[PDB]
Amino acid sequence: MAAYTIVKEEESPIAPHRLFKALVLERHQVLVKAQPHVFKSGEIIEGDGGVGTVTKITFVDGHPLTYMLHKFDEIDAANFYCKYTLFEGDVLRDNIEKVVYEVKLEAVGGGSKGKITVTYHPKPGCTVNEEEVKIGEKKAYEFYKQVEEYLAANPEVFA
Ligand SMILES: O=S(=O)(O)c1cccc2cccc(Nc3ccccc3)c12
Ligand SMILES: O=S(=O)(O)c1cccc2cccc(Nc3ccccc3)c12
Ligand SMILES: O=S(=O)(O)c1cccc2cccc(Nc3ccccc3)c12
Ligand SMILES: O=S(=O)(O)c1cccc2cccc(Nc3ccccc3)c12
Repeated sequence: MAAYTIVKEEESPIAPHRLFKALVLERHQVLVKAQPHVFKSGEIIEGDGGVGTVTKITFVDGHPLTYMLHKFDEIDAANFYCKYTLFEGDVLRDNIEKVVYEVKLEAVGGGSKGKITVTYHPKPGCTVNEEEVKIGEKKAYEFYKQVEEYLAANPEVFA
């Protein structure tokens, strides 16, 4: 209050159900698949796949960042809908309390329409860097481009 937020709207030739599974439900695992150079493991530490499930993504040894943990706060997996929060790990940078992601997908002929909102939460009475915004939008977005391309040339996967 006030918080920094991106609002993006995208579309890819990939059906929502395949994207929501690769970029949400099994993200922790798909990150170690598209970027084996920068991530060692991604796991669930308690939970199912439902609100309160916590994941852990661990960086490779020669990376500056250390690990991340996210909590699943709202899933409606049928509707392609997720709100999830980066709460812990060396990743955070000092003026931001958490990062809060809200995803909804929808089908669109042969593919997808995502609307994503990423809200950057400063810690008690601090300010949020705008460089981090641009870094957080480039790192998620390339990863999506790697995944898209990948779900594109193997229709089999998550299909
Ligand atoms: O990493 S990605 O292709 O992005 C990927 C994205 C989403 C789901 C995946 C499932 C299996 C293997 C993958 N990759 C992979 C690639 C070559 C060999 C083994 C696995 C998946
Ligand atoms: O927008 S991104 O920054 O990659 C992004 C960031 C965070 C979570 C996302 C979840 C699903 C799809 C995304 N992108 C997307 C791309 C194409 C079509 C629909 C969604 C997500
Ligand atoms: O992209 S950033 O991290 O923002 C970045 C920002 C500024 C300078 C960078 C130099 C090399 C690699 C980067 N990225 C990178 C990240 C992980 C693995 C390898 C390279 C740099
Ligand atoms: O963005 S994510 O989608 O989690 C992501 C996806 C793929 C690779 C990433 C590497 C480093 C940091 C990330 N996140 C991040 C968090 C805050 C600021 C900048 C980057 C990465």
